[PDB]
Amino acid sequence: SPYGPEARAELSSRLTTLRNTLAPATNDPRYLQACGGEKLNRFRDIQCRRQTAVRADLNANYIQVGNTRTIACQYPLQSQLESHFRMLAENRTPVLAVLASSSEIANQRFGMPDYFRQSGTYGSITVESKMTQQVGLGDGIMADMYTLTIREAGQKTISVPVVHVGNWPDQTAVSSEVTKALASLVDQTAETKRNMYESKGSSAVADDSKLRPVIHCRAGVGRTAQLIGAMCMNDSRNSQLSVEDMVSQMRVQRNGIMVQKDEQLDVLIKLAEGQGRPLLNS
Ligand SMILES: O=Cc1cccc([C@@H]2CC(=O)CS2(=O)=O)c1
Repeated sequence: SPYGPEARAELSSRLTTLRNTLAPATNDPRYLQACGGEKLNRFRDIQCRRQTAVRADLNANYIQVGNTRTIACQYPLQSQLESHFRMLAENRTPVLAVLASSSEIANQRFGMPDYFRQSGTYGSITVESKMTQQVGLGDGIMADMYTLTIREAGQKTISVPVVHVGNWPDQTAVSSEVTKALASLVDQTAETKRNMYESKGSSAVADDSKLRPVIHCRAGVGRTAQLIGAMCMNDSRNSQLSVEDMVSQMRVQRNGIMVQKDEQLDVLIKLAEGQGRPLLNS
């Protein structure tokens, strides 16, 4: 079976070698380095590929899996919020998908600022948050939606749709069914926003650094990677892109932890199987 235990063990073997090889060394030229004493990486060993980095002071990466273009990042640190909002505005972000739980955000020990559910001022940027609809995704998993209106004197005002899944626990995989529902919601949300820009003649539509969905959880490697893999499978341009390719690309473009847990890989495998998509490269 191309999805049996032998295939899965070979997949794991290739991916584990890759993870181990991509582990960050001290002052690794492959990874973005903190430029002074301000902390860059939320987690010391979850680093940001330098060549695909979005901003010099964020742990955030441009990701292209097959043809699917996204930004994956860590939950921004308090000191990073103004730069994070500039990244969101500059990218004309068509959807921000936050997969960190409400309980994580509320726990002040974790230093996860509540930046999208409340209005705020961050240096010269002001942000207005408004709640919109709520969508059940299956298995009691809920998506709460918001818009963030990002204002700054002398910048164009940009509003960003947010899909917050507030009850996807750390270090778990929601089911393949929930994942597919979530991927559809995120893609549909992005498409509606992109369409609006297109309807106004917007130039962002010609630029590939822009109009990227931005996805983060806590570290931006587990729940984030599971969603991005699912989104890549929802994109018809990615026929024959293997699970091996998809995971390897996320790893070389962000870090070797992408798809952190076996159960998160298993959801990708199950989604691939449902499509007749290969696990391994021949
Ligand atoms: O040390 C790495 C680390 C620390 C806290 C959380 C995680 C998460 C694993 C997940 O399932 C989603 S995540 O936030 O990338 C990874």
